[PDB]
Amino acid sequence: NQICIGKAIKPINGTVETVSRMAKVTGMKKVGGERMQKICAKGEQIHDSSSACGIVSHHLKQEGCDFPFLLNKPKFATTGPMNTSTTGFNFYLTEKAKSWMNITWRVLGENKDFGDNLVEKYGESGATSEGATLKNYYWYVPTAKPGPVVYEKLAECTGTIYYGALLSDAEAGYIAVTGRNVTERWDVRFTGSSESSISFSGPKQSPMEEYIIKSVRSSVDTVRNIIILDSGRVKKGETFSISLSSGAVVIPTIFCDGDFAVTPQVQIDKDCASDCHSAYGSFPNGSSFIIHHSVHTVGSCPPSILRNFDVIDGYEATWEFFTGGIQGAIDGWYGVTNHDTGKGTAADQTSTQKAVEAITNKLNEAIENGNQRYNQLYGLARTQAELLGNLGKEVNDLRLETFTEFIRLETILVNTRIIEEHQAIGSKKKEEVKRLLGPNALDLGNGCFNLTHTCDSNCVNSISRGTYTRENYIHNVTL
Amino acid sequence: NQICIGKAIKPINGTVETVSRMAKVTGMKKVGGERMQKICAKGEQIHDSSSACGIVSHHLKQEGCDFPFLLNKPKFATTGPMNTSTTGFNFYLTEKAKSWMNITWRVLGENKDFGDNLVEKYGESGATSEGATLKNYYWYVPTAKPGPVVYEKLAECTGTIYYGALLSDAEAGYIAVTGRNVTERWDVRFTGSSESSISFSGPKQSPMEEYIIKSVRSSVDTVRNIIILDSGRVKKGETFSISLSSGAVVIPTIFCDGDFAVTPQVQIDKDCASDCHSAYGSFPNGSSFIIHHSVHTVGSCPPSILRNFDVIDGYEATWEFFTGGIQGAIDGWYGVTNHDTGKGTAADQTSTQKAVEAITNKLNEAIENGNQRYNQLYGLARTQAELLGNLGKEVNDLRLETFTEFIRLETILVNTRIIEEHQAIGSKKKEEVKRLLGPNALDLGNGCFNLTHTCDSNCVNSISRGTYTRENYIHNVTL
Amino acid sequence: NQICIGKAIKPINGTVETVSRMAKVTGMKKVGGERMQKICAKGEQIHDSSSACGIVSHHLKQEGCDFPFLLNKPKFATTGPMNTSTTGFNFYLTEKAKSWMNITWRVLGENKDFGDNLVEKYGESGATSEGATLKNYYWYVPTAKPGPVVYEKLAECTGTIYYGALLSDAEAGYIAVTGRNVTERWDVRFTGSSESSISFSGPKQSPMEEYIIKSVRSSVDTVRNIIILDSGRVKKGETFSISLSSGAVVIPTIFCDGDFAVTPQVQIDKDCASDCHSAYGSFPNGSSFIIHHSVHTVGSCPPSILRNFDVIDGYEATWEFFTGGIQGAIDGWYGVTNHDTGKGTAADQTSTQKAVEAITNKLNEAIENGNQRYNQLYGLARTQAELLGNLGKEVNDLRLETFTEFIRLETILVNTRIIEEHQAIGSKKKEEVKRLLGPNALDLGNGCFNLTHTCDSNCVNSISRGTYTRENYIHNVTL
Ligand SMILES: *[C@@H]1O[C@H](CO)[C@@H](O[C@@H]2O[C@H](CO)[C@@H](O[C@@H]3O[C@H](CO[C@@H]4O[C@H](CO)[C@@H](O)[C@H](O[C@@H]5O[C@H](CO)[C@@H](O)[C@H](O)[C@@H]5O[C@@H]5O[C@H](CO)[C@@H](O)[C@H](O)[C@@H]5O)[C@@H]4O)[C@@H](O)[C@H](O)[C@@H]3O)[C@H](O)[C@H]2NC(C)=O)[C@H](O)[C@H]1NC(C)=O
Ligand SMILES: *[C@@H]1O[C@H](CO)[C@@H](O[C@@H]2O[C@H](CO)[C@@H](O[C@@H]3O[C@H](CO[C@@H]4O[C@H](CO)[C@@H](O)[C@H](O[C@@H]5O[C@H](CO)[C@@H](O)[C@H](O)[C@@H]5O[C@@H]5O[C@H](CO)[C@@H](O)[C@H](O)[C@@H]5O)[C@@H]4O)[C@@H](O)[C@H](O)[C@@H]3O)[C@H](O)[C@H]2NC(C)=O)[C@H](O)[C@H]1NC(C)=O
Ligand SMILES: *[C@@H]1O[C@H](CO)[C@@H](O[C@@H]2O[C@H](CO)[C@@H](O[C@@H]3O[C@H](CO[C@@H]4O[C@H](CO)[C@@H](O)[C@H](O[C@@H]5O[C@H](CO)[C@@H](O)[C@H](O)[C@@H]5O[C@@H]5O[C@H](CO)[C@@H](O)[C@H](O)[C@@H]5O)[C@@H]4O)[C@@H](O)[C@H](O)[C@@H]3O)[C@H](O)[C@H]2NC(C)=O)[C@H](O)[C@H]1NC(C)=O
Ligand SMILES: *[C@@H]1O[C@H](CO)[C@@H](O[C@@H]2O[C@H](CO)[C@@H](O)[C@H](O)[C@H]2NC(C)=O)[C@H](O)[C@H]1NC(C)=O
Ligand SMILES: *[C@@H]1O[C@H](CO)[C@@H](O[C@@H]2O[C@H](CO)[C@@H](O)[C@H](O)[C@H]2NC(C)=O)[C@H](O)[C@H]1NC(C)=O
Ligand SMILES: *[C@@H]1O[C@H](CO)[C@@H](O[C@@H]2O[C@H](CO)[C@@H](O)[C@H](O)[C@H]2NC(C)=O)[C@H](O)[C@H]1NC(C)=O
Ligand SMILES: *[C@@H]1O[C@H](CO)[C@@H](O)[C@H](O)[C@H]1NC(C)=O
Ligand SMILES: *[C@@H]1O[C@H](CO)[C@@H](O)[C@H](O)[C@H]1NC(C)=O
Ligand SMILES: *[C@@H]1O[C@H](CO)[C@@H](O)[C@H](O)[C@H]1NC(C)=O
Ligand SMILES: *[C@@H]1O[C@H](CO)[C@@H](O)[C@H](O)[C@H]1NC(C)=O
Ligand SMILES: *[C@@H]1O[C@H](CO)[C@@H](O)[C@H](O)[C@H]1NC(C)=O
Ligand SMILES: *[C@@H]1O[C@H](CO)[C@@H](O)[C@H](O)[C@H]1NC(C)=O
Ligand SMILES: *[C@@H]1O[C@H](CO)[C@@H](O)[C@H](O)[C@H]1NC(C)=O
Ligand SMILES: *[C@@H]1O[C@H](CO)[C@@H](O)[C@H](O)[C@H]1NC(C)=O
Ligand SMILES: *[C@@H]1O[C@H](CO)[C@@H](O)[C@H](O)[C@H]1NC(C)=O
Ligand SMILES: *[C@@H]1O[C@H](CO)[C@@H](O)[C@H](O)[C@H]1NC(C)=O
Ligand SMILES: *[C@@H]1O[C@H](CO)[C@@H](O)[C@H](O)[C@H]1NC(C)=O
Ligand SMILES: *[C@@H]1O[C@H](CO)[C@@H](O)[C@H](O)[C@H]1NC(C)=O
Repeated sequence: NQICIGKAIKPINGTVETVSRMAKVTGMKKVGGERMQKICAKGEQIHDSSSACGIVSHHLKQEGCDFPFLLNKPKFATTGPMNTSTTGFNFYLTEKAKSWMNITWRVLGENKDFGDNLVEKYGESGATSEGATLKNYYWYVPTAKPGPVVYEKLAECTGTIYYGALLSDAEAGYIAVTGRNVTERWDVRFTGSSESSISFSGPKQSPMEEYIIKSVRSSVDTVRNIIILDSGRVKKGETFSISLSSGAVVIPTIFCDGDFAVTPQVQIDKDCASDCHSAYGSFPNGSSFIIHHSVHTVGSCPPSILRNFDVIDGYEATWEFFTGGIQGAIDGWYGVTNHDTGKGTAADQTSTQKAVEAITNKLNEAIENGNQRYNQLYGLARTQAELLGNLGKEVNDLRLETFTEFIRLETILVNTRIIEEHQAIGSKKKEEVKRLLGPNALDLGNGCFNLTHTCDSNCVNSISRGTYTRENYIHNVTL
Repeated sequence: NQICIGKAIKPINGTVETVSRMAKVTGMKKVGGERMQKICAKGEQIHDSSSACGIVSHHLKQEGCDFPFLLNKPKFATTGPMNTSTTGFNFYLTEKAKSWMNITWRVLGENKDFGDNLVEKYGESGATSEGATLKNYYWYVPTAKPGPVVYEKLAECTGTIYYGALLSDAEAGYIAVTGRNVTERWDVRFTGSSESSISFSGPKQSPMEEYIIKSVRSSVDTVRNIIILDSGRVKKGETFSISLSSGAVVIPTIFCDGDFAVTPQVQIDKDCASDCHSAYGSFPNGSSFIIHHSVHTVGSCPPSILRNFDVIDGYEATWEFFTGGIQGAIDGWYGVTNHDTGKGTAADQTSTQKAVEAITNKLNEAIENGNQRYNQLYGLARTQAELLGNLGKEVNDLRLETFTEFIRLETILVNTRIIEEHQAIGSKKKEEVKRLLGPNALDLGNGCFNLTHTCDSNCVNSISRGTYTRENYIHNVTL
Repeated sequence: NQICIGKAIKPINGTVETVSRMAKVTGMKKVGGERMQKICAKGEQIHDSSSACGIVSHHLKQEGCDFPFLLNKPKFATTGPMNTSTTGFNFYLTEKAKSWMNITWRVLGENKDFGDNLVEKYGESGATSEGATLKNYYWYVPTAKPGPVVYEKLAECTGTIYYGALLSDAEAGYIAVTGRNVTERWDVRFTGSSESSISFSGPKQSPMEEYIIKSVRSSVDTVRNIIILDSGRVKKGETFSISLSSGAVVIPTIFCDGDFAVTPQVQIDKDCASDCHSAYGSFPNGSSFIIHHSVHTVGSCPPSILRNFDVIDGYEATWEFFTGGIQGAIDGWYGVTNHDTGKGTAADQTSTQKAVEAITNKLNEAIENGNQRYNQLYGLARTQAELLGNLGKEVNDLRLETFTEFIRLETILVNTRIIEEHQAIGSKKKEEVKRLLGPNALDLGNGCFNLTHTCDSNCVNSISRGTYTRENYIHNVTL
């Protein structure tokens, strides 16, 4: 009789978008992973000191508040608010100091110390009885006042340094310590990778009057000392300089850049593990992209996007009289039949696995291209702490918006390439049958052949393995 | 004889650009609307006070200059230049104050007042005889000088606040009012969503000497008072603070953000109406995009672009021996003929209307995509006043340049999709005829069939409605 | 017998990337030019004063250091480091001054002078014996001190102006010159296209103490004068103002913007010429794009990119029983044969030259589009000096990264268009032969015809120039 080849009919599932049209497919999936409803923290440590410490207390090494000086640092931390009192002095901070101290207290790297150099250069530090419980500071009080100097040093890592002043609100103490006159203004300047400065004057003058009013009082109500801070930045291989006068203060530590821990905001669950966490949940194992609105994460995580897209997973449906589909039931994507159901239908295997492999190859290439584009956009030598510190109070990142469009543009090309490859694979099989049958059989030109003799089920399945021969089927003639 | 189907030949009009080639089409149009030569302002109000007021006079509520305190505000306004004198004090402004006052005097929203809170907190305001014609200011003069304080308040909308000082150039008055010494420097600071400050000193010192020289004199030549201003920004839900000392001044009003009117620059015409206006003309009704170089407009207007593009409006011309065109005259885009003119040609209707609808569908989808991209680029909660205030003196916007390329990229995809859809529509009609005629008629494979018998005009037009039958045409045989 | 037409088989060279697939081609090239290992400077002048001058000495017109006051300026220059001493005063610079003097000393344009206006407005300049070897400065010392003034002037070009102070470290000299008190602070302000200021006080006070310590000493060890500088910017058509008090100093010259020379970093070679040079080498003649990481160059150079790409140069290979290739040896890209080698094969010429011209046309259009995009990105009225001055210490430019992706996107479209045009050219030739042979010869449908009679070598080459006739080949019949 006659034989035909083609695909197997399956119900339609969805539609995808290509360059020139919309296609109907029997299966599709997504590229991104979705957030969970909890945090999986099996085999981890959690640090919590929300009842005793504050943000400032950690920097100054108060008694019992020493997160940044530990050998092993947990990846989850929580502490009190920024306006929490201490047990030593009263303190005042500027806006930049607040912005950088929101981050610098929980870095996961190593910190550098240079107090001994100052001690050996200028002698012993000043002493007071109101700071018995604090350790990390250096007070410059020379014998001859004011005696300005300039201190220069070569840095070791990239990070931030805090500097400022420490003064009392009594006029007699101010005159005895500074050695200046009340009706004067004097500055402290920091020059590094950038430039910064701060100004001071007498107690009953500007701008010290505002500092006294805006300060945060301490637990002990008999403390008369206020310390005012500000920040500056350094670089690894260069030299930084500070101008010093009698009365200035500096914290002798460099907080090197790196990664910082996250603060949980949802319920914490044990007895389950993962490898990528955020402040609002975890993510599934082995993902290629993450649906997130920032770049702050702990663990090993892929890049981030703002929304999700669809990618083909099956094959296109092109059918409704032969049209290209086979009504039989077969365990494959391609088949050969002779208008018989149950025994007159057979399936091949090579085309199925080739079509399977094409998708994986194309998807891997697209993922690699996306990774390279991300690296170009953000740079090879990047640090999360610096990236989030530079943003400040802004919650919108333009680079994420720029990156999101690239994936949307790439998905269409991926779909088009996959479909064209499937068509190319399908085209070749039709040629291997025409040359195999010979030139004595006519072809309908629509994938269905029509043979000179009768072709039974064995005739059909012998073609599938390709061991077909013409010698034993010559008998009888029919059209 | 034989019959053929195809399109109708029409003269060529232009060319369009697709992904892979340039196409020749019989009709095209544009996406953007062009500016007019005048302003259509029928049924509108125009405000003009160019002969009496100035920009500063409006903020201080001078006698007869009260634009920002009206229930109904017109959409067109004009006033005098910025260096126009007043009838009260002498005044001095900084650069930021000038930049923001170029806009804040003509907002179309609501303004908030908080003078009563200050009055009930610190008592009555200071009094002088040189400001009898002004109302909108508060002067802080306590009994004990200087007496610094800090004032904190929770805001209601998002906007700008002006603050500064008011002093005389006589030494005795300065000492009597401020209560300080001449050889001193004192500051006023504003902290909100950002930070700002300003400094003052005695009359025969810096920087007051420059303030005296650079000031703008008043109409009355016996005024000895200069008021110096500066600006700051607030946010809706947060708290803002001001540092006050004896002698400072603040204008107790918040100018909320929103839209502001335009100043006509061309001839104004009545007796004609529109719904979108700019400073250089109006735009036609019902446009989808606007050819304009800014985002400042009044009314209901679509997004803006920097140049214009072309979009297909007819069908592609593919012809020069049959080639695919019909030389007859028909009232449609598709037809059937038998090499006869006048009576041997007929036209169908379904294909024409389907091809008509495809263009509308594709164009609507493209427009929606463009709107979504614009919203992503600029943000959902946006205000024109803030957007133009942040730019400053720059006249080039990069976001418009980024947005312009997106439309150019989208137009090519639109054209490609439309052409492919037209080809898909055309392909199906050829199949419905082969199955209708039957298997006893050969096909030339180029859209022309060739029938076994003679096929007259009734034979031709019966096919058009699809009521063709084979029983009554069997007689005679010819090839 | 039978005849066939097609291409000529050549070995495969490489692969290129298109919209929907990867193609195999017999030839390809690149779009960008690569750097050399030296500098070609035949017929050029080189300036070198690394042994006597410094950067600061050039601005002040020291004896023998006068680069910015020459009629003809060489395109290569080199001088000493920034901290080189002079023979006059001691000097101090800020960060912005350093950043701008890294560039302004080697501009190739014209500079403007306005000293005579100052002389005629305020009289003769101050005189000192420590600056006998310097000429380019103006010192304001009026008879009555301090006597502040404001100086306003309309500019001529766009550029930078340096201003500041000149003072001694002795208390008596300070009091005698300035006419102020030691416990005071006074400022100098510059308002133009932007705003800037600087502050000064007494010798044993802040911030003069830091200035004295950080200064650079002069060759003569008996000089007691320090000059402190800062910078400001102007615009062509506007007015700029300066606040002056007794003791200020200004350099009366405007350094107009333009191009500046390069400093060689590699070996310099004569006896060879080019037309585009950089600091690390030269580039080949007649290039369309340059592989560079900046926009600083001298000569006539095209735009710059960060990496290189591939562009097709031959024709696609589509073959492995005829498949479309001819095994004969021909001097062309297309040919006709009759399964005979040596004398039964001929080549045409028109198709070859048409295919050659298509590539040139498409490439030229792409290059023009790229040029227009570059002009849109950077602006029509641009200056290298201003562009690099605004960047500062940053070594990464985002606009180059944005521009690099455009070329990568354009190359794919170029390849697709070229391939489609080649297919369109190839398709038409097959039609001109079917109509020429007539309707009495069958066609195999794969580019090979099959004729009713025998067709020899003269028969083959008769088709080549198209003068074939059917009358003399009618004899005999065969299939
Ligand atoms: C010290 O530094 C810390 C680190 O920077 C500071 O932490 C930030 O604090 C902010 C104040 O609380 C906080 O902002 C909040 O964010 C919350 C986010 O949770 C929401 O959950 C919703 C579902 O329940 C989401 O719908 C919502 O938005 C979505 O986010 C998706 C990503 O998961 C997007 O794909 C979606 O499009 C969707 O919309 C986005 O919203 C973003 C804003 O959240 C927006 O930027 C983006 O463009 C999309 O439009 C969101 O996920 C909100 O519920 C709160 O209302 C509030 O906005 C920051 O997130 C904190 N930063 C980080 C990195 O977590 C800390 O404040 C600082 N300390 C001090 C004292 O300043
Ligand atoms: C208070 O705030 C106000 C609001 O910001 C300030 O108003 C601005 O004042 C500026 C100074 O006058 C003014 O700049 C002028 O703009 C005019 C524009 O008119 C021109 O008309 C020509 C035809 O006759 C056009 O060819 C020309 O440019 C075109 O614009 C098309 C859009 O319509 C573009 O599609 C074209 O490409 C073309 O070229 C553009 O030109 C733009 C500059 O105009 C350029 O930015 C863009 O990239 C294209 O290259 C233009 O339309 C000019 O004639 C004047 O020469 C001058 O440039 C601003 O437009 C005002 N702002 C607004 C929003 O109108 C006000 O100054 C301020 N007060 C104070 C004291 O500062
Ligand atoms: C006054 O102004 C001057 C002008 O701005 C200042 O000159 C700058 O001085 C810098 C300090 O020396 C200098 O930075 C150096 O650049 C060198 C570049 O030479 C390298 O050669 C290598 C081959 O041997 C390349 O591999 C290397 O990088 C490549 O560059 C290619 C372009 O040729 C790119 O296509 C490649 O991708 C590749 O990688 C790039 O590197 C770039 C950094 O160089 C990077 O920005 C880019 O994104 C790519 O990643 C490079 O070509 C280095 O060897 C040195 O290590 C150092 O980085 C600047 O180049 C100078 N500026 C100019 C315009 O030349 C001068 O400092 C200033 N005076 C003062 C006192 O400040
Ligand atoms: C997701 O990946 C994590 C990898 O950290 C898996 O956690 C490990 O699972 C293996 C397999 O049982 C255990 O031997 C390890 O002890 C686990 N790690 C830890 C730290 O306990 C986790 O099982 C994976 N989850 C899923 C669903 O596959
Ligand atoms: C453009 O649209 C405006 C919409 O404001 C039209 O103005 C209105 O036109 C209708 C129809 O005559 C009138 O009844 C209204 O009174 C008009 N509005 C006002 C405020 O007077 C305008 O006619 C339209 N123009 C064109 C050419 O269509
Ligand atoms: C590259 O172009 C330069 C153009 O400046 C060529 O230099 C000129 O070459 C011509 C031809 O011999 C000479 O007559 C000129 O005198 C050269 N210019 C100078 C300034 O000497 C150079 O020869 C070209 N190089 C190549 C390899 O083509
Ligand atoms: C194909 O074969 C079937 C049965 O053998 C026959 O009915 C049909 O006419 C054949 N078709 C052609 C085109 O020969
Ligand atoms: C498509 O397949 C998925 C996977 O099984 C299934 O969840 C979904 O319901 C299917 N779509 C439809 C419309 O049935
Ligand atoms: C400290 O800050 C928290 C943050 O909301 C606030 O509730 C609390 O009132 C503040 N403490 C004081 C003393 O103002
Ligand atoms: C303070 O001023 C007085 C008088 O002006 C002066 O005698 C004294 O030396 C000054 N003190 C300092 C530390 O400068
Ligand atoms: C088509 O019909 C016409 C007239 O009936 C005839 O001249 C021509 O040869 C026919 N073509 C074919 C291919 O049969
Ligand atoms: C194309 O059609 C428009 C609309 O009628 C017409 O204005 C234009 O002249 C036409 N183009 C040509 C080349 O005739
Ligand atoms: C005020 O500004 C205008 C703007 O051009 C100017 O013409 C006028 O001279 C200025 N008035 C004074 C007094 O300078
Ligand atoms: C001004 O200075 C003098 C002397 O230095 C002092 O007696 C007087 O109290 C000062 N006045 C004020 C308001 O500080
Ligand atoms: C083509 O011609 C050759 C020789 O003339 C012959 O062997 C072959 O069968 C012909 N092919 C067809 C389809 O007629
Ligand atoms: C491709 O052609 C170029 C030009 O001659 C040659 O240098 C290169 O080796 C060729 N490629 C291969 C793989 O032979
Ligand atoms: C001047 O700068 C160079 C730059 O490296 C440095 O080597 C030299 O030591 C500096 N001179 C002085 C006196 O510091
Ligand atoms: C400096 O101060 C003294 C006392 O305060 C005063 O007598 C003298 O006039 C002042 N000198 C100047 C130049 O202001």
